[PDB]
Amino acid sequence: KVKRSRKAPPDGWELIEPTLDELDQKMREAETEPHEGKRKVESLWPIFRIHHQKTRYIFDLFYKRKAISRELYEYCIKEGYADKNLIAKWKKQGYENLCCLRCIQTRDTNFGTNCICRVPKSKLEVGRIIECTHCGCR
Amino acid sequence: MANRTVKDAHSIHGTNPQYLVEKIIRTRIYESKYWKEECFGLTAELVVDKAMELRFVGGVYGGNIKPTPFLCLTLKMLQIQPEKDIIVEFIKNEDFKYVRMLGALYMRLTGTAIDCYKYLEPLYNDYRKIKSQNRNGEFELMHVDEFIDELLHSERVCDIILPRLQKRYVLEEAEQ
Amino acid sequence: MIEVVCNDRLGKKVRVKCNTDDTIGDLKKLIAAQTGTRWNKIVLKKWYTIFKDHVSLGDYEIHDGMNLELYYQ
Amino acid sequence: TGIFMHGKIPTLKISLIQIFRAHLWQKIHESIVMDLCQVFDQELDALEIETVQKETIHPRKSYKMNSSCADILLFASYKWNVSRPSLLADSKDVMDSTTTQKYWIDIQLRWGDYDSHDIERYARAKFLDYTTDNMSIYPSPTGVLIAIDLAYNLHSAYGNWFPGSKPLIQQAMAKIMKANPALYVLRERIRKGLQ
Amino acid sequence: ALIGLMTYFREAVVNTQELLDLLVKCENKIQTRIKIGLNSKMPSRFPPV
Amino acid sequence: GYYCNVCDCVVKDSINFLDHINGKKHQRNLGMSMRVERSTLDQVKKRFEVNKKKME
Amino acid sequence: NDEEEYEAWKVRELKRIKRDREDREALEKEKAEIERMRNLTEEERRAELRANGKVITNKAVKGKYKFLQKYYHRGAFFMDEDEEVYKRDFSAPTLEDHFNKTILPKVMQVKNFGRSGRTKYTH
RNA sequence: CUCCGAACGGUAAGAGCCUAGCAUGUAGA
RNA sequence: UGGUUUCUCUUCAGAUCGCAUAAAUCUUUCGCCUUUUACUAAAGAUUUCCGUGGAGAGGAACAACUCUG
Repeated sequence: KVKRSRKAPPDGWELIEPTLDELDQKMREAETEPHEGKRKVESLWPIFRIHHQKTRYIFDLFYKRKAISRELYEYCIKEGYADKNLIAKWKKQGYENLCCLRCIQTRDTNFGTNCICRVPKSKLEVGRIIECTHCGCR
Repeated sequence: MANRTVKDAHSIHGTNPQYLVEKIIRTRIYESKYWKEECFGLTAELVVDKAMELRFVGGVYGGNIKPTPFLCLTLKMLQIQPEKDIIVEFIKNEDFKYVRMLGALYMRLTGTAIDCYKYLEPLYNDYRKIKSQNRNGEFELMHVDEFIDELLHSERVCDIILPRLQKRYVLEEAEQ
Repeated sequence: MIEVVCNDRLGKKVRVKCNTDDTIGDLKKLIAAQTGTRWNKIVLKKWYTIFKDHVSLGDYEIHDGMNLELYYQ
Repeated sequence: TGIFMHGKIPTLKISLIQIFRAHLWQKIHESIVMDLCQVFDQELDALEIETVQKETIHPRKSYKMNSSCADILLFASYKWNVSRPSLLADSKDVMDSTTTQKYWIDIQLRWGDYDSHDIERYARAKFLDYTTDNMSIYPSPTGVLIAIDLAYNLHSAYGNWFPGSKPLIQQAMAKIMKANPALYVLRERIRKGLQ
Repeated sequence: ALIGLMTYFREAVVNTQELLDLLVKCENKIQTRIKIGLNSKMPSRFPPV
Repeated sequence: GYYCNVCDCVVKDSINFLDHINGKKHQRNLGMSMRVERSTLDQVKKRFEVNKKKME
Repeated sequence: NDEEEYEAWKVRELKRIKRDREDREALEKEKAEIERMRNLTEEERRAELRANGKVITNKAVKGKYKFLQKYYHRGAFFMDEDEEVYKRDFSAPTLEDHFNKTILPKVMQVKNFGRSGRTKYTH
């Protein structure tokens, strides 16, 4: 894939080069998957699932492990390795394992509330194996 | 009868599998003498019977659009949409020179980009000849390697337009 | 030089100036230069009379202003 | 009837219907095919014709401007050498061509206009269009497009000729375009329509 | 109507630019008017013969 | 004109005479348009072998 | 002709290998033509070496409209094929330009009751 | 001298037979 | 005294709000005109759209760097 900047990315990008390439090749193979098998919105579920794992790799390298530099962190967010809004929602203590950024939108639901993805299982009902249609999982 | 020979089996790369050729060519091929005698019944084993009998490689000819049986068997194969093993069987079979050419047209139209370069590359080593119907209806001699290189050339085949995902140089940087 | 107006349906109407002794294959190349299609996929028609690909314009007596109904094959 | 009316033209549309009232225009094509067959049968011995065997056709054959099938064909006997394709007035003919055994003649009348008085150019145009890229039922080696303009009363033909048929068809076309039983009924309908 | 005007204005109709402009407009209007009575498809180049 | 056996009718066109036999009201349970693909390895490869054996 | 067919198949495959090798070399020749033209303008010759001509695909042969002939354009849809049907110098009187349009009394642009534009193209 | 027009006013009128690319996504027991 | 930004919503805009500039409508004018719409541009004022300006309200990013005084 083209980096779309051509501006000589700094050190640490070669350390995260094959890891981000394997996640990018997984999303491109998921984007080339046909519409068979998925019912109506299940085909967009591996699109957010590969995007959720791509944002978790950069955030763990910056906040958890703190091994990547801040100059390589800003170059990764600008080139499109991880969304800045997804890292902003994970900075708050109220949401650290959110499914998708579409599930946190208050205006998305018809009843004007959150989804089942942003709800714990202990506070939910007993018999419920439901999954979020907009987000993708719990 | 003419919509699709499968109810829900698979789909083409960008549209219906029946709407892969041009609509001006598909409307004239749907009303033909060779088509009406074949579209009343056509199976997987019956597709191998009609393709082996015909020895011609071309598309439309004449004033009115008169489709060749090579293009007529290509539309009946695309409407049937067989498995990838049956399409690989028709390309590897040496029972007829037109049988391998009929499988190559279904491979370059509906197959994947990596599968098209993998299947059409052993077909370039064939030195046999075939007869091709020209624009004026006369027959013209065309080699098997000449027709296989034309499928990997620019989109100028007889009623066929389907570019690959990349060229041979751009695919060489990613894979073999 | 006759100005044959290849006026098809749905807005596609262009003027095509060709010589009298010019063949019909040269006329389809000039008609495609103003319409925007492949010249091999253009079939000219005048009440179910599909023209050939080798007969000159002087044989059909197509004078100046003799419009044609263009169609696509 | 095959008369092409370009505009709406409500006056002259009905007047052509009044001229072509019954099946008269189709009866003209049956009369010319019968008259040329009678001239061919009267001289079939010296012309080496086996049997003048003009087969049936579609009844709306003259109405259809697209196809042109063999109407009045003539089986030659043996060793018949076809000639180079030429018009019905080119006296510099050459018989250096292929040698066939079946030969046809397709008559197609055409009611012309002011910009279509080139009946000699129209005869070679309809023959060369309906020869190779015709998709029509016709015998392969040679034919004859003996055309007869109904408007300007012009008679012309084009195609590959037979030896001795070029003065034969020229003498027959004078007795077919003039004093025909169908054309005299056609001239009586126009003069009664115009008074 | 034209023979009554051209004969009575024999020297006048040639030496008046506004009078000749009325004749070229009216004669083109009547040839437009007589052509509509034949057919109503607005012909491009009607024959003057 | 033609003559339909099962449909009991008479058409004039060639494709209409074939369509009146298969594709009509009488052709519902008589070979309907819903066809079925065969085996890609069993039925397909045996037809290529039977075509080579009958020709040679 | 089995040995002749193997020679022609080796002739076409060698040209196909030469076509693929010249295809990747076409990107190298495009940068080389940009490098040669940049050095030609810089330090080759101050208006003393051009080494080229006026190579245009379709010919620019034109003429002159007589007095009110229509602006007939060739159409900008196929300009790379360089066919012989295009180079014909379209400045011929087609339908109504055969007249001289100077003996005519004042002006006759269009006599079809649609003269929206009021111009003669002198101003 | 280089100012390039499009549609409507238009193909009828009918008898018997033949085949098709379409659409809805329900409450009920 | 204490905040650089960004996104949502509430008014008036008489500043080339626009250092540049589209379409439609209404009332009058010209040219063609053959039924009409598509027409040509002169005057004036009514909308729509491409946009914008100060001033309160709610979120996010270092608001803390300490900005003017």
